[PDB]
Amino acid sequence: AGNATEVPANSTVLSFCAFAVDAAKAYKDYLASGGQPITNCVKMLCTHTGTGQAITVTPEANMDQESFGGASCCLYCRCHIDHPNPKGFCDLKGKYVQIPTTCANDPVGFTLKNTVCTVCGMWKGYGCSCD
Amino acid sequence: NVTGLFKDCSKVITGLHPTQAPTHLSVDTKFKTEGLCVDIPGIPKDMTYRRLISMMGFKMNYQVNGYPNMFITREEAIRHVRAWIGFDVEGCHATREAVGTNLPLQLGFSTGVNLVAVPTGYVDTPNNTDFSRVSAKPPPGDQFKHLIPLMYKGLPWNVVRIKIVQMLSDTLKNLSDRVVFVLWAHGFELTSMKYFVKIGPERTCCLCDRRATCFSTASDTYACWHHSIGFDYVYNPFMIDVQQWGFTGNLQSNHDLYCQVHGVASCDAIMTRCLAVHECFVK
Ligand SMILES: CN(Cc1ccccc1)C(N)=O
Ligand SMILES: [Mg+2]
Ligand SMILES: [Mg+2]
Ligand SMILES: [Zn+2]
Ligand SMILES: [Zn+2]
Ligand SMILES: [Zn+2]
Ligand SMILES: [Zn+2]
Repeated sequence: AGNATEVPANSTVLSFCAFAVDAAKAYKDYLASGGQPITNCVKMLCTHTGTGQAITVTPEANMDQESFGGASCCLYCRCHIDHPNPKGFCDLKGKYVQIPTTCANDPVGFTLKNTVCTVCGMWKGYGCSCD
Repeated sequence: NVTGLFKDCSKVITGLHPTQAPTHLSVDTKFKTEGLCVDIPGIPKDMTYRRLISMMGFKMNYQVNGYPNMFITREEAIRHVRAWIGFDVEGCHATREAVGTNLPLQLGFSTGVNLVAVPTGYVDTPNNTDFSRVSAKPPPGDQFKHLIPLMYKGLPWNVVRIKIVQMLSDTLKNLSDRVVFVLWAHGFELTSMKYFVKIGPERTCCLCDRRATCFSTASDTYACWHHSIGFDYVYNPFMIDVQQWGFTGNLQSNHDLYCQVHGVASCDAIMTRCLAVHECFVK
């Protein structure tokens, strides 16, 4: 009974991060020790004529990004563990996240390590233009 | 290929909206095309779901620099025989709003302690995972008829894990710098450990130079077995699965070959540590 959500390629990393005291540090350390990024994310088929903004209600990938379903790019959603903000609510689940094509091999790690500019809504370094 | 780890145990006939699905597998079939998903304006997100997610199928075979391995070899377990605590869990099945997973009910240790927990699971919602009480029934058999009253005698998990840490600290503070849980068919015991174990790099106690064996979520501090009062998590435990040592048949039949004085979770946990001692230290 029930419906599988995962594939065997993710068992090791998800088990490791599900038990970790600090899940973000565990995923970064797992990647640094040569572990494969989390796969089976929700990658979107989109026009690539979007605004390029980082977190949006509909897919907004431009020609240099891929759009993904938000919960699928969140380490805390993927491991079914507490989100580290005081209210415990997710900022990615229920939205789409635009990830640079050069980083789309590891959308979970990309969102973990990067920050969105609160003024223009683009990722810092990819490419928030306001200094 | 798929795994049962994080299997969605809800009875909902549809999948999730692309923004709410944790994975491509869990996205509703209506959104799938060309190996990818599409957003469909006009088909909204679901803002009221409660989907029980299975914690059965963990695989602790990671190899990360600075993180000790939980499962150890027979030879390393032998060196730490003073740290051995047999551990067995009797479970109950998810029911009503969910079906397809087992929840910890009776947690037994070779110290003879049995702790009864309220049937609790990890429920995905539109905003987070809610660790909460879920509907459950005892297994249908008659060899587990003692579990029926236990469905009404459970303690909340925040109390259960404090009691586990207290029991282990009292038993082991003068025996070892660690715990080695001795298991038989480890799957459900490892699922149960998700409820009271945390892992990470090796740390030291906040009050002494001993290695930390306990973690406190309330204070974000670590402690050895001597200084763990009020601590809620077992930190960096070790473990070994006796069933994997080449035995044919069930625990009791193998235990009974060497021992005739051990005849319920604590009883299985006692028999597991007993069989381990006889197998490792004789011949
Ligand atoms: C995609 N599925 C199966 C599924 C549902 C929920 C979780 C995992 C898989 C649909 N549409 O029922
Ligand atoms: Mg077992
Ligand atoms: Mg048992
Ligand atoms: Zn999340
Ligand atoms: Zn900016
Ligand atoms: Zn100490
Ligand atoms: Zn015995």
